[PDB]
Amino acid sequence: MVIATIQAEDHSQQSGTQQETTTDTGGGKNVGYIDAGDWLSYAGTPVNIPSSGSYLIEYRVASQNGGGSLTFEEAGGAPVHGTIAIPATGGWQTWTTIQHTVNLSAGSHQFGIKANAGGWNLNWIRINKT
Ligand SMILES: [Ca+2]
Ligand SMILES: [Ca+2]
Repeated sequence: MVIATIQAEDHSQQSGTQQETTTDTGGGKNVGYIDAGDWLSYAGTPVNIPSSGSYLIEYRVASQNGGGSLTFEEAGGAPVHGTIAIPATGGWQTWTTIQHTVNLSAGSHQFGIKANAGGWNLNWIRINKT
């Protein structure tokens, strides 16, 4: 089942981005103005991983032109858990959920996201058991 849902805007620190209203299901806000080098820290909300192993990480994303990518990691940069390409979705508020698997150690994690290439918006992230 679901370990955590983290709204992207609920970061404890960030660099290079700005919040904006989203018209995705549920409304609220998304993170926008994402470019290479920009990042989001969720260190203020540690997430508990119950056992070491494979977890599915989902990202709710929108992208006009595609070309984006991110790195999912611990806040601060290391260890890195995984990377994912962000596809074109049709528009800045046309939303889809993408996913990948990563290995995570058991215990408390402070997650972060680094943008390797921009061109996308982020509504929320979800961590799931496999
Ligand atoms: Ca930016
Ligand atoms: Ca959101």
